[PDB]
Amino acid sequence: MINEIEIKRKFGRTLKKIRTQKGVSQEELADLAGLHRTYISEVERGDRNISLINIHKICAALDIPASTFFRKMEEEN
Amino acid sequence: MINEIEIKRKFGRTLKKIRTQKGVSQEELADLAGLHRTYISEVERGDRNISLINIHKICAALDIPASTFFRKMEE
Repeated sequence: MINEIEIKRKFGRTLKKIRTQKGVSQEELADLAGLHRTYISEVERGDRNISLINIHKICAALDIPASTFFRKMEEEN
Repeated sequence: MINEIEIKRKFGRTLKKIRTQKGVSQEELADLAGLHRTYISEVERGDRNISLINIHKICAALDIPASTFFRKMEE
């Protein structure tokens, strides 16, 4: 059975980890991706229905391929 | 920075390619992923901005990791 909350929260945990590893603040990431900082923060908590376009804007801003983002998500405990 | 129409169209083309490679019709993918056929068709055409949840469902239905799906999309 699909757990929408866990899927979203796992995405957000992975974003926070990658962003923080890269030394980028939420505000910086928001600016680079053309998104609101409140929205970045919400995504990091799994509050948003993040979709393909914003996934790619965020990954582009962090200079990481989406495949690598999802591989890290998949490798999480 | 990304071009949004290109991303949506490239995802849709990649989905059609993987599904067809695996011998799965749009109707069967809808059945397996718990989505409507029309939605699958729209996604394949690049007319939707597919959600993380539905990416997950489609990839699971096709027995492909999302990372691998996106690696193919990135080719």
